[PDB]
Amino acid sequence: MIDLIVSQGRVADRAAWMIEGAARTARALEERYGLKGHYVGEPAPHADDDWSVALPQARETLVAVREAATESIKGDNLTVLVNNTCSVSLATLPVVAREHPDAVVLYIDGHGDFNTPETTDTGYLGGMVLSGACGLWDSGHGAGLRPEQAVLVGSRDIDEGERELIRKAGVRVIPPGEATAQAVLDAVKDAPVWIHIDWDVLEPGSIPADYTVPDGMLPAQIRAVFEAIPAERLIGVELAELNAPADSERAEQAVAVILDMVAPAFDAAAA
Ligand SMILES: [Mn+2]
Ligand SMILES: [Mn+2]
Repeated sequence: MIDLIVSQGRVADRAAWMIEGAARTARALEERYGLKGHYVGEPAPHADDDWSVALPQARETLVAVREAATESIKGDNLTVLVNNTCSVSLATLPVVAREHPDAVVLYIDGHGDFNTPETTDTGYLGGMVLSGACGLWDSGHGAGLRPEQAVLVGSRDIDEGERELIRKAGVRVIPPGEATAQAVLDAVKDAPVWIHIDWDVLEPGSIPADYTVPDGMLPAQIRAVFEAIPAERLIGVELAELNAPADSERAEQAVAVILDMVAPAFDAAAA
């Protein structure tokens, strides 16, 4: 009852290993849950190109992800996308909002990803994902997601300009220290739920985390969200931006933490 879709095409990647990180994540879920992913797109080297150039490079991959996610959302399974970058979601979130206008999008991310072409400092498409899906600029892949239905979770240290775009559009923000399971549940109400996770929301690992207050979200906070969202209400889950090299020990240790965080939702969906 899980539909696993994996992006392997470049969508504006500026980091070197997020396509490999996607591949390693999908593999772990394949082995644990007895699935075989639908892989989409052809890998390409990362680059520091303007969104105006990277977005058209990505059209083929984005279109094929849209078709595969659309297929999945209209079915009866849990839709799980393992994405190299958040920018893949320029294709999926408009589908989510059209099939499920009442869906709340939990955009879990250390950043706001709410830049527009006029406000971006870096030109990075990954920083314009939620604003594009909400229609503040036109990505060429649709919009229709109400900002009132989007909730940023774990975001912090947002640029004052971008924080005002977020505020004016009506996107709620729940910082890591407020991001308990109940706070998230209270933001969702009865609605069906789409979960999008950029792993940079996570606190950089501390083994003795005992006496410091973390700035990012902890894995246990991610797991509690997945434990708290009722299975009948979960539309799907996007896992994005694991930057870890193929065959590396680090990728192996990374996907073990991911599988522990996602296990409550995926185990419920599997049976
Ligand atoms: Mn992101
Ligand atoms: Mn981020």
